[PDB]
Amino acid sequence: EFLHAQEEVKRIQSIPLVIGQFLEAVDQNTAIVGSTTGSNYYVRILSTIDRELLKPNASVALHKHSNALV
Amino acid sequence: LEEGKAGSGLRQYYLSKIEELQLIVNDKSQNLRRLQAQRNELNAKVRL
Amino acid sequence: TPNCRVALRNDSYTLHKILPNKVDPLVSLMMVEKVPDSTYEMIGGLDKQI
Repeated sequence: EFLHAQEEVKRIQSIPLVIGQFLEAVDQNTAIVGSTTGSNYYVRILSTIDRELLKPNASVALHKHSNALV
Repeated sequence: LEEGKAGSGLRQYYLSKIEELQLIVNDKSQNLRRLQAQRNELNAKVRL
Repeated sequence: TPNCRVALRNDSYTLHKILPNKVDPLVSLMMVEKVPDSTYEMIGGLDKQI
């Protein structure tokens, strides 16, 4: 069950994803991201990305529906 | 010795036999609660 | 607070959470995060000024 939890997590990043930009960081694992569609959002992020790549800005990938950082 | 000849004959058979039966039940309980806590770690991972 | 951002649910447009860190896209230059700068005693001879 721990491997099936690993599998369904580690295939959230193989999707024809949309591209946005990192804007601000609120707290632990939740941020503001602005998309290339405009209309600034507020989503939760994953548990995998090392947080030393998001300092003022980053070209980032976003989910289609839940619009999370990927 | 009404009891003394028989405490070595028909009771020494039993109480020597229950000795190792007491040891393994003592042994598996240390082994069981170890298995308990190792399962509680992995359930704490998957549920989280 | 007036002129403060909040989290708005896309479900029924209900409010979710007050969002801190108000709109300011130009405090990259201001309030430097790290100061492992020089010390206080290597100035050496400006004690009236200090």
